[PDB]
Parts: sequence; structure tokens; C-alpha cells
Amino acid sequence: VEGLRRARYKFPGQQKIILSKKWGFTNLDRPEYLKKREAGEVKDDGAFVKFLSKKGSLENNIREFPEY
Amino acid sequence: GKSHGYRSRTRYMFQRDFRKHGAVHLSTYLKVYKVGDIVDIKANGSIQKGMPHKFYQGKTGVVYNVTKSSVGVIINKMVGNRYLEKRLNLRVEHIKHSKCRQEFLERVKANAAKRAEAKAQGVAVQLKRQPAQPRESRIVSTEGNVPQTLAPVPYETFI
Amino acid sequence: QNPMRDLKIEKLVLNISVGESGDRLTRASKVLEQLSGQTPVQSKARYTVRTFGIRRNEKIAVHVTVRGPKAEEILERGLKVKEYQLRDRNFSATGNFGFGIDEHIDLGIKYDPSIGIFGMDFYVVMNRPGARVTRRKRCKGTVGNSHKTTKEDTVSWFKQKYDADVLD
Amino acid sequence: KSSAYSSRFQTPFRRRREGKTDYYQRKRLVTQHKAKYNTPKYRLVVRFTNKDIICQIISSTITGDVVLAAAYSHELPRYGITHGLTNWAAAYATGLLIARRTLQKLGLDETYKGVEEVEGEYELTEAVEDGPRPFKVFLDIGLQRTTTGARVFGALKGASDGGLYVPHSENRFPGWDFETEEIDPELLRSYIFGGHVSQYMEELADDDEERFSELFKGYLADDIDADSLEDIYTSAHEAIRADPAFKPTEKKFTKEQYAAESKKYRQTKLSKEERAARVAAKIAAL
RNA sequence: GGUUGCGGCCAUAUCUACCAGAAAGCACCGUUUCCCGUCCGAUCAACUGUAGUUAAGCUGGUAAGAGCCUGACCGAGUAGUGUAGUGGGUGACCAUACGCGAAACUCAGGUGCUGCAAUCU
RNA sequence: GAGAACAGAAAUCUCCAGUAGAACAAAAGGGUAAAAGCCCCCUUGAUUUUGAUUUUCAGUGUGAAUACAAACCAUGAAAGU
RNA sequence: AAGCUCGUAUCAGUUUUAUGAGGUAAAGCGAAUGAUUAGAGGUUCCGGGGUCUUGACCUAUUCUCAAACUUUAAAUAUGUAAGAAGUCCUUGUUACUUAAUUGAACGUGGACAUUUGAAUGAAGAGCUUUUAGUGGGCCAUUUUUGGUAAGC
Ligand SMILES: [Mg+2]
Ligand SMILES: [Mg+2]
Ligand SMILES: [Mg+2]
Ligand SMILES: [Mg+2]
Ligand SMILES: [Mg+2]
Ligand SMILES: [Mg+2]
Repeated sequence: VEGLRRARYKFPGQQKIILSKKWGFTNLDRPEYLKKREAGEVKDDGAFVKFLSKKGSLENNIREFPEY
Repeated sequence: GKSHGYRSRTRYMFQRDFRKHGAVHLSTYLKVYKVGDIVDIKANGSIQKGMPHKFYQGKTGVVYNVTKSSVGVIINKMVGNRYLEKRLNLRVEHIKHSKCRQEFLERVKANAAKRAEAKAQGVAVQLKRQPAQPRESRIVSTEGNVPQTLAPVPYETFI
Repeated sequence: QNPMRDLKIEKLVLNISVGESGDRLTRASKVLEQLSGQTPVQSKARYTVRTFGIRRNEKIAVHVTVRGPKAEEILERGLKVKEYQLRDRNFSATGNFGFGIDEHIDLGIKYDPSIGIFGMDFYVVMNRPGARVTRRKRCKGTVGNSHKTTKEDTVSWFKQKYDADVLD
Repeated sequence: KSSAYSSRFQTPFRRRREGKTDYYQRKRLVTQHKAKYNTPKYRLVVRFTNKDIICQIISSTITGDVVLAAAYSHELPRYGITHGLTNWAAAYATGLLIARRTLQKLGLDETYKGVEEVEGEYELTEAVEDGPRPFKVFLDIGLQRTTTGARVFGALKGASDGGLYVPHSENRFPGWDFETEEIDPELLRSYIFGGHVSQYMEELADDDEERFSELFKGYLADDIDADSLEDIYTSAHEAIRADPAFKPTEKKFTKEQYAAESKKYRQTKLSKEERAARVAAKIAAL
């Protein structure tokens, strides 16, 4: 927060510092991300993750997320 | 300098629809047009012959002449402070029948049927259209429909 | 279940790629006249390349296509040079195969010092009965997967007859 | 195939995907002069499948094409022709049959009697003075390639000789040599009555008995020699002009009986409830 | 209901991978004297329906399929926008009043219909 | 992409995939796949007579373009163009 | 300015109903084209160092954009129609057209009056001749181009 506050002096206009309720850089709320992870619906690929959908072929959705 | 060619500014107007390129379906050539029919003009980009000028795109006219592969259409054009009569020779690919009266001819048929039907029983056959009227009185019951109270919500960011 | 889906020879193409045109090509075109009994056709260069020494539309190469029982006869005499031995390569993923030779005198023709020595390219096209569906003008279609020609099918077919082997 | 490729793909017309209709020639075949209004243009459709010939008179409508008359090659047995239902001579006979059938239907069979003395001469059906002009159709060959001696033009000759006015030239008839711009009537007449087949039978008999036994098997079984096919074609032409009406084959069973038998050999779709069961069951196994 | 000829709308019809198909039809398939066309009867032409086969084409079914189509108080009355004030604000811009009103997203369902003629357990 | 003596990143030959990512004298934008692209065959309608119509517009001219009528021709089996 | 022909008559800087046309605002980039951040999993007899890395493409994702990009797509503006020059029944003309009294166009005679075909308004509508001045403009709200900006 202090690091972002010091960066405002380099910018014209007004900026606001907002504490996001999402988990990291994902578009999901913290309770939603925790629920998906415990159900084995989240797979790591690099710095981001991939989710499991109810659509598509079972042949592809079984080899991925074997825990689910 | 400026450019004012015949097909100027028609980059998107004369394009084909998405995934609708290619040959013209045969029902376009099987339709029959007669003098006095009301048609509307929409140019087809794949037929470069008998193509209307861009001004007449989306205009509606009356057929006055019939030829081998084309018809003659009359268009009223406003020039200055008065309208002038314009005559166009267009191939059938660029026109179609206007539905602005096909739903009016049926009302003409309906009026005659209703006028004759009530002739033997009741006067004041009432064959004039009316605009939407204000709603009449009604009773609304709360049986199984008890009103639910709503209040404004507080401000949140959720970003 | 193989009632009618037996592998068959479609055609055989004899290609001689000559760098230049003129007298050299005419002598090369003479070899194919009696080797196959048919008049060959010359192909022109698509675009010029300075390094290879050809120009656009120069009529550099020549080829001929043979079908019927005559195609097998030329293939058998052409396999005598290779001693009925091919590599694990030379077979395409579509079920076709081919090989090259350096001399045409060993096929049986005389030296004929008025002709010369030329190499030849052999390529054999394989298919099954019913391939007309992809060649007919009307109701053109595509061959089903089970009816397709496979690399493993051609090598097995090449082993049962000619009692040949395949290298590594 | 990537999803982007499939999304932006434009499928052609169904008849073009199946490779049955050429829409380039179809537009020019069916489009009528707009000052003639609802005057229909009639196509003489001639098609050649394996061991069958089909001839039809077809006009176009918004809802779909409408058949005016039809003539099938397999109807020739009731006119004396049993062998070679697809050769050049068969095409001429079914071309004559469709021509005489439509003239009777329109009530114009009395006029325009065609030609009763066929000799392989090129001529059109001229109109009669102070009377009705001949019925006019245009030849539709579909995807058939135009070559001189093809069977499609043989069916054209029969329609023209049957009283129908079909505009055509004689440069695609057998016997036309490209070096001299004239037709050879004597060779053209032979193809009318199977002259090419007769020459083959007599030559093949004295060259190879094995193939002459393999081919022309029906000729030997029914005792028709190489000089009998010419006269049966001649008798068939007179039989066509006598009773050109259409007679349908008697149906052994009713359409309802046919429908019931075909239902047992058709696989039915699955509704959503059991479709969900199949995937759910696969989850419990995998 | 199956099939063939000619179509209409032109993916609910396409694409990928598999399975199935009685009868008829279609098809593959056999031959090179003749008309005809090729380097090659492969394509095109002719002849036979005879010697063979449903292997493919073709048709239908299957897939928490891809695509496509339809609907939804799904998102959203959100973005945008017509009109109004001696409204807010240094400004950038924004709120309110009388009206109109998206797209993406999300979810659910669907996977050709049909006209003329002929023919078939 | 997978293959074939010399032969290689690029010579010629074969198959498969390929909605146009090519080509269509030129600037750019439209348009086009049994074609409007490529190759082959035959041709001169790039012809004759005089009007009507569209664009710029004063509803003048000039340029260009559109649909017919009356002739004579080209091409194709033909519808047609 | 002079009038002229007529007078319930059609019209309207308007709405409504039915039916067309458009590619701007917005939106979109795990949709095409063109830009653009970051890793991850794969691919080579087909880049180069080193006995294993860095570049290349492949596949599934991720961040951010377009006056001369786009599937989708408003609001405001915009074309036509809402009857007597209408509808229906019967049958006459022609050198056009049709295989054909088939059709096309124009007519004879018959049937249906102004709740006769939505709303509101209408110092009445239609028409002609002739001639003056003018042909340097400027300002405000909103949209908008060049320019740091300007009472530009
Ligand atoms: Mg032109
Ligand atoms: Mg053609
Ligand atoms: Mg004010
Ligand atoms: Mg624009
Ligand atoms: Mg924008
Ligand atoms: Mg002045």
C-alpha cells in the first residue's frame, strides 16, 4: 500500500488505492476460489491456473483434474 | 483534391452480409413484378450491372416499366425546396416486394367481410383502427402474493 | 474383414529432372518413349532460380505415367537394381512409396551413345477399389478412414509379395 | 479444424455440397423474361444412372420444381425392348416415349406427328399455319459433359422426332466429322436401331467365343441374334406411338405396410433424460 | 417409413472420431469393336447388367464433442443516447428530471425442415 | 505436412490438408470458387440507326454509366450471354 | 406586388400503427486482420552454443489496444403505406405475349357511401406572371477537425 501510495506523486490527476476482494489476479472471490480448489477444479499452469468446466468431452476432462 | 465518384463512400453499404457471399438464390429470379407494384431498393454487391446509385439505397418506389431482366421504378427525390420524380432501371437482384401494404390488403379484405357480416344484424360496424387506450380498472389480490419490501442498497466496490 | 478392400497399384510415374533444355532434354525424353511405350510430357520451370541455372517456363524436366499390368513390369525390373531392399523411409504417411536409380542401361536398354546416361525417379501410387468417388465429376466425395491407405499397410503389402525387406 | 475456422466457414448450397446441381447453368435455364410474367420455362431433363435412363419435363416454382411428364428406361419391357436399357438406342426410345406422352396429355398429339420415316436427317419441328405452335422444351443435361456421340443427345433426337420442338444443332450427333461441316445420315441412322451393337456382336462372335458368351448372355438365353435387335427397335417405335400413356406398376403392398417394415431397420434418437444417464454412468466407471 | 430424379430455404443441414444399414434403389465394379477424349479408357466416351461387393460413397445413430441455431427478470434497466435547469465541480468530468435502450458474459434447449414425380416388405 | 537418383531452405514428381490466408494491367475499397481466377478452342458486339434514364446538376453542358426498341453478327448442344 | 381557378378540400418542419434502409456511440480481441505483456506444456535428419541452453514455430492460457480493424450493434435522424385514381364479380380490344383465350395493358356492365378505413390540426386549397434587395457575416448550447493554446 505504501509502495503504491508513493507512485501516485508521479501521476497527474487523482488515483485511489483499493483492496481487491478477489484472490490474486483471478476474477473470483476468495470464498469461491477456496471452494473450487478443495474440489480439485483448479490446475496450475505457470503463474496462472486453469479451471474445469461441465462442458466438453469426458475424454479431455478426465485426464485433466484426476482428483475431481 | 476532393473525390466524388459514382460509388464514393459505399465501402460498407454494398458489402455482402457475413457468411452470405456467393451466388444469388433462385427465388430472386422467380418473382413476378407488375406495373404499379411497390418495391424497395437494396443493391447487391456481387451484381455490378443494373446497380442503383447509393442515394436510392433503402428507398421505396412504384414500378412503371417491365423489361427482360429489369424493371423501371419511380422515386420522389427532394431537390432544393421541392420533390422531383426520378426513374430508375434496376435489375431484379437489387429489388424485392415491399411488405408495407401486404398487411394492409388483408385489412381491406377483413373490412369487407366484417361490413357484410354485420349488415344483417347490427349497425355501426366499427371498422376504424384506434390507438392504444388507457387501461381500465382492475382488482389485484394478495392471496399468495403478499408485497415484499425493498430498500436501497449500501455502496460497495467489489472490484 | 477384407472382402474387397485389397491394396492395389494405381499408377507409376517415371520422372527425369534435367537442369537445362534442348538437345539434353530430347535425348532424355527418348529413353521414356521405349521404356514405357508412351510419348512423355515435358514440364516447364515454375519460377527462375539463378543458382540452379533455369529460367521461368524453360521446359526443363520430363515425366510419364503408366497404369495397368504394364506398370508392374517396369516396377519389377526397377526393383532388380535395388535388390528388393528399401529403407524405413521412402514410404509416405499416405501409403505411397518410391525410389531412385542412377543408370537406365541396366533396365535392359542398350547404351546407345547417341542417347547417353540418365537417372530416373520411381514413384508408385497405391489405392483400393472405389477410389473413383474422389475423381468422378458428379457427387464427388472422400474416402473413409477405414478405407484409407496407411504406411504400415503398404510396407506389409510390400513384404508379402516380392519377398523383400525394409531397412532401419 | 480450429473453432475460428469453423465459425467463419460458409457452407455452400446443399445441392452443391452433394454435387448434383450446377447453379450457374440453372439460373440461365430457369429465368424467364420478366415481361412474360408467369409463363413457365420447361426443361427436358435427361439423366443417366447405371442401368437406367430418366427423362422428365420440369417447370420451376417457388415451392419447388413441378413435373409435367416422366419416362423411365425400365418401362421399355412393356414395349418390346428388354436388353440394353442404357445404350444409345434405349436413349432414343425413351426420348420418343416422353415426347409422345406429353403431346397426348396436352391434347396436341393429333398435330405434330413427328417423323414416321426416320432416316438420320437433321430437322426441327416446324409450326403449322393458323394453328398452335409446337410445345417447346430446352434440354437439361446437368453435369454431363458435351461430347459428340454421347447418349444424352440420343434422347434429344427422340424428343425432337416425337413432335416436341427442342432447339439444337447437329454437330454433336454421331457421324459428324470435324473436318467437313456436315452430318452423315447413314451412320446416324445405324445408332438409332443399335447398329453399333450389331457390328460388335458379329465381330466378337468370330474373334472370341469366350467373351461373346460372357457378354450378351441374355441374347443367347432368349434367342436374339445379331440381326434381331434392329427389328425389335423398329417394332418398339410403332408400339410407343400407339399407346404412349403411362401405366404404373401395381403395388404389391400398401404404403402403410411398407412403412411398418422399414421402421424396424431405423435407429431412433435418444432424449435428454437417458442421454444424461449415459454420461453419468460413464463418470462412475471412469 | 426406406430409396432415386428435380428442387425450395441455404450449417438445427457443417466439421471431427466411431458404430449400423432387411428390401429396392444408388454406387463401386467388368470390357475396349464402334462415336469420342487423354502422357496414361485414371478423368471423359461407348458396350454389357453379364463376373463380383456392401469395403467405400450414400443414409441413419452415438459424443458432459467443436461449430451453428433458439430462448431466458443470465448479465442489465448496466454501457450508450434524445430532451431540460441561473444543477455540482478551478478543471477533468459527474449527479438528478422526462424518455429510448445494447453487446460481451452466463445458463437452458435444439442438431434440418419441406415441395413435385417414380419406386420398394 | 508427408515422400522420390544427383537435389541442398528454394528445380521436377506423388499424395493429403487447404472459405480463398491466391489471382483478377494500375491507387484504394468492394466483388468473385464446377468463377469474375488458371489453361484450351472459336471469334470481333471495341459494330449500325436515333431516342429515354442515373451521377455531378441550374435538374445546363462535358465525362462516365444503366435499361430497352429496330438491324446485322459472334459463341454455345441449348437456355442464354 | 398583381392576381387567377375553385372552395371541403387536400395538405402538415407532429404523433401513432404496419413495413424497409444504415454501420456511428457502445462493445469485441481464449472471433478474422493489425498491434501487444507474461509464463506453462510440447515439437527438429530443418537455427546457433554447449552434451544441453537460447532462439524458432505448435497447443492450451494470460495483460492491454485501433479515424483509415471487426462477428454483434443502439439512441437521435430517415424511405413507403393507412382506399372512390379503392375493392370485388362478369366479359370486350390488340399487330404484344402464351403449347393454348394463357397472360399483359386498357375498357363495357354490375355490387359496396362518407366510424369510407389511425391521431391532432388546418386565417381554405391549388396555380401563374413579373420584379427589388442580397450573394464580406458573426455569436451561444451540443457533435467535431487542425493547433500547446487563443476573444485562433
Ligand atoms: Mg462493364
Ligand atoms: Mg455449362
Ligand atoms: Mg434555456
Ligand atoms: Mg463510416
Ligand atoms: Mg469506440
Ligand atoms: Mg460585396
